[PDB]
Amino acid sequence: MEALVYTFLLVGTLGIIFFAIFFREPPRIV
Amino acid sequence: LDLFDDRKARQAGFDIIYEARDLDLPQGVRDGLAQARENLDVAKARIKEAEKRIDADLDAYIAKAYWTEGRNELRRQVGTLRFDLNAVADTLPKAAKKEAQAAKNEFLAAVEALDLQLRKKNGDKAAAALADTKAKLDAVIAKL
Amino acid sequence: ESTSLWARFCEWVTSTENRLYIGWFGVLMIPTLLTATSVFIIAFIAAPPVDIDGIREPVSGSLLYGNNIITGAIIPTSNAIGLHFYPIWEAASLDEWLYNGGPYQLIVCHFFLGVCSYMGREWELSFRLGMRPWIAVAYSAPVAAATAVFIIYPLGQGSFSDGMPLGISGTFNFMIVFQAEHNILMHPFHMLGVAGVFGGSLFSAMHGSLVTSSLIRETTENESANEGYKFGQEEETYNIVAAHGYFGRLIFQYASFNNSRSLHFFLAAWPVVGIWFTALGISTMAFNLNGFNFNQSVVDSQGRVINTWADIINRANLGMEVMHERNAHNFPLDLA
Amino acid sequence: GNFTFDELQAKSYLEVKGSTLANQCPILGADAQQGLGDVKPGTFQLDKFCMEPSSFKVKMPGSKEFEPSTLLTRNTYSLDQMTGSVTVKGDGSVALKQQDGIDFAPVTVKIRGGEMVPFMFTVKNLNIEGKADGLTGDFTVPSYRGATFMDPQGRGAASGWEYVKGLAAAGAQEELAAENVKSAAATVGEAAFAIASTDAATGEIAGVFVTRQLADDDLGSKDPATIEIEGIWYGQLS
Amino acid sequence: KLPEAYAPFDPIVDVLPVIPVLFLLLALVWQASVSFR
Amino acid sequence: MNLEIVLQLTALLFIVAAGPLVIVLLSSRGGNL
Amino acid sequence: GRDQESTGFAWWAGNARLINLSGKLLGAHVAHAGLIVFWAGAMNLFEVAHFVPEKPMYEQGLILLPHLATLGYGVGPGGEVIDTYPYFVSGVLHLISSAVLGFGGVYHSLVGPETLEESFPFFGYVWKDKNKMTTILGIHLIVLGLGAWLLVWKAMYFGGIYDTWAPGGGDVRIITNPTVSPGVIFGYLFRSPFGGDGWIVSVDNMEDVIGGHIWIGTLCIFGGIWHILTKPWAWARRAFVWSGEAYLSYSLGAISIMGFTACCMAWFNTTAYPSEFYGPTGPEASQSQTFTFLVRDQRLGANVASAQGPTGLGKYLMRSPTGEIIFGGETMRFWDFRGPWLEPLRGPNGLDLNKLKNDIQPWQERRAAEYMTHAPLGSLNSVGGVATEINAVNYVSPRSWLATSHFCLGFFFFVGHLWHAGRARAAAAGFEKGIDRDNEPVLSMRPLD
Amino acid sequence: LVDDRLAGEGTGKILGINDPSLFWAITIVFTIVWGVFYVSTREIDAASDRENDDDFGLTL
Amino acid sequence: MLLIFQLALFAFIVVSFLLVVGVPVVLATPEGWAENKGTVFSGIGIWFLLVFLVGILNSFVV
Ligand SMILES: CCCCCCCCCCCCCCCCCC(=O)OC[C@H](CO[C@@H]1O[C@H](CO[C@H]2O[C@H](CO)[C@H](O)[C@H](O)[C@H]2O)[C@H](O)[C@H](O)[C@H]1O)OC(=O)CCCCCCCCCCCCCCCCC
Ligand code: CLA
Ligand code: CLA
Ligand SMILES: CCCCCCCCCCCCCCCCCC(=O)OC[C@H](CO[C@@H]1O[C@H](CO)[C@H](O)[C@H](O)[C@H]1O)OC(=O)CCCCCCCCCCCCCCCCC
Ligand SMILES: CCCCCCCCCCCCCCCCCC(=O)OC[C@H](COP(=O)(O)O)OC(=O)CCCCCCCCCCCCCCCCC
Ligand SMILES: CC1=C(/C=C/C(C)=C/C=C/C(C)=C/C=C/C=C(C)/C=C/C=C(C)/C=C/C2=C(C)CCCC2(C)C)C(C)(C)CCC1
Ligand SMILES: CC1=C(/C=C/C(C)=C/C=C/C(C)=C/C=C/C=C(C)/C=C/C=C(C)/C=C/C2=C(C)CCCC2(C)C)C(C)(C)CCC1
Ligand code: OEX
Ligand SMILES: [Cl-]
Ligand SMILES: [Fe+2]
Repeated sequence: MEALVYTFLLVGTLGIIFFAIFFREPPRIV
Repeated sequence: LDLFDDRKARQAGFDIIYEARDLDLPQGVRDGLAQARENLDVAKARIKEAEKRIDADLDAYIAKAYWTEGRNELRRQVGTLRFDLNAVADTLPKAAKKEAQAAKNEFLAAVEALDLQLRKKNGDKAAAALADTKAKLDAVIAKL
Repeated sequence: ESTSLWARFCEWVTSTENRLYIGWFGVLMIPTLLTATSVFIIAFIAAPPVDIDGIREPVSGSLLYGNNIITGAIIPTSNAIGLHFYPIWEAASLDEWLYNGGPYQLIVCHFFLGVCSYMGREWELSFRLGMRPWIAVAYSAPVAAATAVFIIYPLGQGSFSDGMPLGISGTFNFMIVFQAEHNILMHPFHMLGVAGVFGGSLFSAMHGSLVTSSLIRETTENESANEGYKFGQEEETYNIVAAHGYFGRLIFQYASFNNSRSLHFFLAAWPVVGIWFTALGISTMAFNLNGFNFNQSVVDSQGRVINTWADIINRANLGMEVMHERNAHNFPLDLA
Repeated sequence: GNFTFDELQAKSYLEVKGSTLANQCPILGADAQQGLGDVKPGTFQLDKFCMEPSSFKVKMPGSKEFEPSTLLTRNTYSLDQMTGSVTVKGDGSVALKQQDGIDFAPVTVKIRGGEMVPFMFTVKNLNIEGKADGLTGDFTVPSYRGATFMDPQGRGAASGWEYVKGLAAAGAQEELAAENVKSAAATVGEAAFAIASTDAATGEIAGVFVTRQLADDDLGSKDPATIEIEGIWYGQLS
Repeated sequence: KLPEAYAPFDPIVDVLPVIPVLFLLLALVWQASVSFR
Repeated sequence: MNLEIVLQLTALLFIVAAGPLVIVLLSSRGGNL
Repeated sequence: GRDQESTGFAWWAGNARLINLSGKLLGAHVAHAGLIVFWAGAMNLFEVAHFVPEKPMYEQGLILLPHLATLGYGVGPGGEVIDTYPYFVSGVLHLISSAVLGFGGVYHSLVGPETLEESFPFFGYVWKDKNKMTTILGIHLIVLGLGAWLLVWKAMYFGGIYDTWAPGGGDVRIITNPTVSPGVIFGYLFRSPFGGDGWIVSVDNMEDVIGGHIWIGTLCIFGGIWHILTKPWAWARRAFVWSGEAYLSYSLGAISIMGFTACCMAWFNTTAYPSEFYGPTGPEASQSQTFTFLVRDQRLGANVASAQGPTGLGKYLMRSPTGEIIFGGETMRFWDFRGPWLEPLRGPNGLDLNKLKNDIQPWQERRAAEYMTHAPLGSLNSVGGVATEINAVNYVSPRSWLATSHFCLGFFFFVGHLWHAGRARAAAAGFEKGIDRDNEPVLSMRPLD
Repeated sequence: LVDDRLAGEGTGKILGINDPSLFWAITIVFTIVWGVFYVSTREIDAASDRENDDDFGLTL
Repeated sequence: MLLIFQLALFAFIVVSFLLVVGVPVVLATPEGWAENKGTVFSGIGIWFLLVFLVGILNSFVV
C-alpha cells in the first residue's frame, strides 16, 4: 500500500522536473 | 574448557610461523638464512633430498607428461637449492670454491633450459634437458 | 547548402539551435545515461535480494520487498565476484544475474562514462558559444569525487562490494565503515574538504547577502526587486562600491574584494580545490594510507598511558569495527 | 566431463582458470571394463573421489511431486578430492566409506514460485553397501549455518542476543519466543550409488548417484524441504 | 651505509634532497626581489 | 647536542644561505635580474 | 626577464612569457632535466647511507633501491642484499651529471641566444611548422627506442635481471628466449582491465617483459624514421590544433594515463615489482594470512578440507565462482593472486589438497608469515597496522607510497590536460580573453523554445 | 553440470572476442561508418572556403 | 692514501660550492660574462680534474 505512494511521489517529482524543463517561461531580451 | 595434549606440536614446527613474524629478530633469522649458514647439516640434507627428488619425480612426470606437476616439483622443495649451494660453496678454499661456482652456474643454466622446455611442452627436448641437468647436478655435488 | 548525409548529420549534431545541445560527447552521454537511469529505476523498484558479502546472506534493497525511500538501495556486487567483469551475458540466467549484484556494476560503469561525457559536452558547448572553457574544469571535482567513491576505492580494496551503495542508508553504512577502517576524520585531506564545503557555504551566503543589500531602487514596495531587474539589460543593478565599503568597514579595508572578477574567481577556486583534495584523500585511503594515529601517544614518567580525545575516537572505532560484518570474517585481521 | 584424468593433468592452471573445467569430474577411457570388471577382491584406499551433480529437484513441504529448479550460485557445487576406503567381496558386494576431503558445498536454487531454497550438498560420513548394480546407504547432513552465525538482528545460538533488543518495552516477548531460539542440529540423508565402468589397470571407477536430503531451516525457524540430487561420480582405487 | 672512506661526509648527504624545494622557494624569492613586475 | 646533528645543521645553513646570497649579490651590484 | 607591461602575463603566469622564445625555453627544459637527475642522485645517496642489512628493503622506506635490485645489481639468491656499492656508483654518477645539465640550463636561460631561429636554423622551429615538429618527434622517438633496446641488452648479455620465478628460488637469471609472438604481445595490449584479465599489469614472467621491450624498441625506432621522412596528412591537419599549448595538452594527457598505469602496476604487479624488495601486495597479505592460519590449525590436529565456517562455506578452502579451489574467508575476492611461494602448491584445478597436507615447505611458511605481518596497511604518520591499533610499529609499505603519490600526480596532470586543451582550443579560435561586446555570438542566434 | 553459460569472464581474450560473430559485427559497423564519413569528408572541408594545403587547420 | 683521497674530496666539495655560488653571479651581471670568462673556464677545468682524480683514487681506498 505504501509502495504505491512512494512510486506515485517519485513519478510526480519526475513529471514536475520534465514539465519545468520543457514548458518553462521563455526568457525575453528587453 | 576441555584439555587437549598438543605438546608435540612444537616438535613438529609450531614455532616457525611465530618466529618468522618476530620483528625483534633479524631478517636473516626470520627468513631462515642464518640457521642454514650456522648448521651446514641442514644444507647438505636439503641438497641430497633435492637431488633425489629431482631425479625420480622429474623422470616420472616427464614420462607421463605432467608439465605443471614437473615445474611445481622443480620449485617446491628445490626452492632453497641456490642458497644451499652458495652456503656450502662459501666454506671452501679459493680454487675449490671457484670450480664449485662454475659448476653451479652450468647446472643452473641446465635447470633453466629444462624449465623452458617444460613450459613449451616438449617431450624429447625436455627429456634430454633433464638428463643433462642430472649430469650437471651430479658433477656439482661431486665438486662440493 | 549541405548535401551529403554525413555533412547534414554533423551539422545537426553540432547545432546550437537545439533545445538541448547534443554535440559529439552527448552522442556517448545520452545512451549510457539512459541505460543507467532505466536499470536504476527498475532495480530500485522491483529487484530481488542481492548477496553482497558472498556468504549466502542476501540483503533486500527494493521497494517491492519491504522498504521505503530512506531504506531502499541498490546492493553492491557480491564479494565472491570481486573485481571480475560481470556483464549480463556472463550469467546463466537473469535470476542468477540479479542474485549476485549485476545491476550495480552496470549502473556504475554507465554512470562513469556518462559523467565523463557530460564534462566533455560542457566544454563543447562552451567552445561553440564563444566562451572560455573552464566550467568543465570546475565539474572535474564532483566527477573525481564520484569516481573515487564508485571506482577507485573498489579498485584498491579488491572488490566492488566495498563500493558505495546507491542508497541513503547504504551511504551512511559506507561512511561508518570507512571511518572504522581508515579514520577518515583525522585525514588532512578530509579536513581540507570539510573546510572547502564550510567555506563555500560561508562565501555563498556572504556574496548573496552583499549583493542583495546593495540593490539600486527601481521598483515600489508592493513588488519584488526581481521585477526591478530586466533581462538583457546593460547597466549593473547593484553598487559594488557600496558593498565593498560596507565589507571593508566590517572587517577592514584591505580584506574585501574591490575586483568583481577576482572575487568571482576566488568563489570558483575555493570549493573546487577543497573537493579536489577530499577526493584525492578518498583515493589515497583506498590504497590503505589512513589518517593520523595518535593512540597511546601521551605517556607519563613511569610509562603508563594517559588517554585523549583521540583515544575516545579509537574506542568508538573499535566499537563500530567488530560489528561491520558479523559473519564474513574467519581470521582476526581485516586486511581487506 | 568429456575429459580424462590424464587429459586434465596435461593442462596448466592458467589454461583451466575461468573455463569451468575445475568443477567437473573426469571420465574413463576406452580401456574401462563395464561394471565391476576384474578387480581383485579386497580393501582399497579410495582417493580422488568426486561427484558432479547434473540436476536439482525440490519438493516443497506440502507437495507430493518434485519440481525443477534454477541454480543461483554458479559453479561451486562439485565435491572433489575425497578420500576413504573401498572393500570388494568375491560375490560382488562393495562397501564405500568416506573419511576426509571436500565433502560439502552450500548450494542455493530457485523454484517455480520464486522462492530461493538453500541447501547443504554433502556426503559427509558416507556409508553405502550392496552390489555393483546399486549401493544403498546414508550420510549425515550438518546444519547449513554454524552455531556462531548471527541473524540480521544479532541473535545466534552460541553468540548473540537471546531476544529482540529493538523492542525494549516488551519485557518478555512471548509472541517472539519461537524465533528467539536457535538450534544448529544435524540430520541424515540417503544415497543410492551405482558402478558403470572399472579399469583394473590403473584402479579407476565411475558411475552415477542419486541422493535425497533436506534443505536448511534457518537454525530451526523453518520447515525444511526435500531435494533430490543426481549426477555422475568418479574415483581411484589404489 | 656509505663506504668507510666516505664516512666523514655523511652529514652532507643527509640534507641533499630538499634542494629542489629550495629551488622553488628561490624562484619565489627572486620574483619578490624583482618586485613582481 | 650531538656532533653529527651540529654538522647537519651547519650543512643545512650553508646550503640554504647559498640561495638568497646570489639574489643579494646581484641586487646590491645592480645586475640583470 | 620581462614584465606584465610588455607581455600581458602576470608573475604567477610568467612561464608563459617564453612560449615564443626558443633559446630560453630550451634553457628552462635543460635546467629541469638537471633538477630531475639531481633528485635521482641525491635520493639514491640518501637511501644508500640509511640502509641497514638486518632488515629487508621494504621495511626501511626505500623506493629507489628496489629499482636497482630488480635489475640484478647487488642482490643474491632468495632476494638478500649482498653488496651495496653499485647503488653508490649509480647515485654518484647521477649527482655528478646533474651538475653538467644544470650548467647547460643556466647558460641557455641566462646568456644564451634568446631566439635561435636565425643563428641556428637546424635547432630553430615555429610552433605552426608541422614538418619541423614532426621531425623533432621522430628524433625523440628514435632516442626512446634506443633506451628500450638498452634495457633489453641488460637482461641478455650484461648479467641479466632479477627473476622472482626462477627455479630454486628467485635469482638473477639471463633471458635467452624472449616471447616475441604477435598473439602473446597483442593479448596483453588488448586485454580487459577488469579482474582476472588485468590488461598489461598481468604480465607474469620476465620473458614477456623482454619480448615486449624488443617490440616497443623496434616500433619506436621505425616510427621515428617514419616521422622524420614524412609530414602530417590532410586528415591529421583537419583534426588537431597546432600550437605549443596544444602539444603540451596532448603530452599531459598521455603522461596522466602513464601515471595511472604506474600506480596500478605498483599496487598489483609481482613480476616487475618483486615482493622481496617491495613487500607483499594487497591480495598477497590476505592469502598469506589464510595460509598460515591453515598451517597452524592443521598442526593442531584439524581437518582443513572438511572444516566448516560460521556461514557454512568453508573456513580454509572453498570453490571460486568458476570451480577452482581457493582459500576461504573474505580472501575469496583475492583468488586471482599468483605468487612464487604459492604456485608450487597449485595444481591444474586449483590448490592441491595432498600437496598442502604433506608437502608444505618451511621456507614457504616463513614467506607467508612475513608477508602476513608486513601487510600494506598504515597511517599518514607511518604507523603500521589497521586504524584501530596502537603506536608500536613504524612501517608503511613502499607500494602504498608509490601508488598514492602517482595516483595524485596522474589526476592532477589529467586536470592540467583539460585546462590546457581548453585554453589552446579557445586561443586558436580567438576568444580566450573574453566575449566581444560589438559582435556577441549569442545575440545573432534565434532564441530557444 | 546443471546449466550452461558462456564461461569467458576472467580469461584474457583480445577485445573480449570468443566468437567470430563479434569481430564481424565490429568490423562491419566500423567500415559502414568510415565509408559514410569518407564520401563526405571532401565536401566538409570545402565549407571553410580554404584548400587543404600544408597551412590548413586551426593554428596559432 | 686515505688522507689524500679525503683531502681531494673536500677540495672537490669546496670548488663545487664556489662554482655554484659564483657562476650565476658572473653570468647575471651586465658585461661580466664577456670579461670574466677565464676564471669560470679555469674553475670548470679544476672541477673536472678534481672529479677525475677522486674517481681514480676511489679504487685504492675501497
Ligand atoms: C581504450 C579506452 C578504454 C576502453 C575500455 C574502457 C572500459 C570502461 C568500463 C567502465 C568502468 C571504468 C573502468 C574500470 C576499470 C577497473 C580497473 C580494475 O578493476 O583494475 C585495474 C587494473 C588492475 O588489474 C588487476 O590486475 C591484476 C594482475 O594479476 C596478476 O598480477 C601479477 C602478475 O604477475 C601478480 O602475479 C598477481 O598476483 C596477479 O593477480 C589482477 O588480475 C587483478 O584481478 C586485476 O584487477 O589495472 C589496469 O587495468 C591498468 C590501469 C588501467 C587504467 C587506470 C585505472 C585507474 C584510473 C581510473 C580512471 C581515472 C580516474 C581518475 C580521473 C577521474 C575523473 C575523470
Ligand atoms: C623549474 C624551474 C624554473 C625554471 C627553469 C624557469 C625558467 C625561466 N623562467 Mg620561470 N618561473 C618558475 C620556475 C622556473 N622558471 C616559477 C616557480 C615561477 C613563479 C614565481 C616563475 C616565473 C617566471 C617569471 C615571472 C619569469 C620567468 C622567466 C624565466 C626564464 C628567464 C630567466 C630570467 O630571465 O631570469 C633569471 C634571473 C636571475 C638572474 C636569477 C638567477 C638565479 C640563478 C638562475 C639560480 C640557479 C642557480 C643555481 C643555484 C646554481 C647553478 C649553477 C651550476 C654551475 C650548478 C627562465 C628560462 C622570465 C621570462 O619570462 O623570460 C622571458 C620571467 O619573466 N619565470
Ligand atoms: C611518441 C608517440 C607518437 C606520437 C605522439 C605520434 C603522433 C602522430 N602520429 Mg605517429 N607513430 C608512432 C609514434 C607516435 N606518433 C609509432 C611508434 C609509429 C609506428 C607504428 C607511428 C606511425 C604513424 C603512422 C602510420 C601515422 C602516424 C601519424 C601520426 C599523427 C596522427 C595522430 C594520431 O595518432 O591519430 C589519433 C589516433 C587514432 C585515431 C587511433 C590510433 C590508435 C591505434 C590504432 C591503436 C592500436 C595500435 C595499432 C593497431 C598498432 C599495433 C600495436 C602494436 C602492438 C604493434 C600524429 C602526429 C599519421 C600521420 O600523420 O603520419 C604523417 C599516420 O598516418 N604515425
Ligand atoms: C585505442 C584507440 C582509441 C581511439 C579513440 C577512443 C576514444 C574514446 C571512445 C570511448 C571509450 C570509452 C567507452 C568504451 C566502451 C567499449 C569498451 C568496453 O566496454 O570493453 C569491455 C570489454 C570486456 O570484454 C569482456 O571480455 C571477457 C573476457 O576477457 C568476456 O569475453 C566478456 O564477455 C567481455 O565483455 O573489454 C575490451 O573490449 C578490452 C578493451 C581493451 C582496450 C585496450 C586499449 C589499448 C590502447 C589504449 C591504452 C590506454 C587506455 C586508457 C588507459 C587509462 C585510462 C584511465
Ligand atoms: C502517476 C500519473 C497518473 C496519471 C496522471 C495524473 C495527473 C497528472 C497531471 C495532469 C495534468 C498535467 C498538466 C495539464 C496542463 C498542461 C498544459 C500544457 O502543457 O499546455 C497547455 C497550454 C495551452 O496554452 P497555449 O499553448 O498558449 O494554447 O500550454 C501552455 O504552455 C500553458 C502554460 C502552462 C504549462 C504547464 C504549467 C504547469 C502544469 C503542471 C506541472 C506539473 C505536472 C505534474 C504531473 C506530470 C505527469 C505525471
Ligand atoms: C634558470 C632559473 C631558475 C632555475 C634554475 C635551475 C633549475 C637550476 C638547476 C641547477 C642544478 C640542477 C645544479 C646542480 C648542481 C650539482 C652539483 C654542483 C653537484 C655536486 C656534487 C658533488 C660535489 C658531489 C660530491 C660527492 C661525491 C663525489 C661522492 C659522494 C660524496 C659527495 C656527495 C660529497 C630559477 C628556478 C632559479 C628561476 C629563475 C631562472
Ligand atoms: C613493453 C612491454 C609490453 C609491450 C607493450 C606495447 C607493445 C605497447 C603498445 C602500446 C600502444 C601501441 C599504445 C597505443 C595507444 C594509443 C592511444 C592511447 C590513442 C589515442 C588516440 C586518441 C586520444 C585520439 C583522439 C581523437 C579522436 C578519437 C577523434 C579525432 C581527434 C583525435 C585524433 C584527438 C608488454 C605489455 C607486452 C609486456 C610488458 C612490457
Ligand atoms: O566487505 Mn565491505 O568492509 Ca572491505 O574490510 Mn574486509 O571486506 Mn568487508 O570487512 Mn571491512
Ligand atoms: Cl577472512
Ligand atoms: Fe555574483
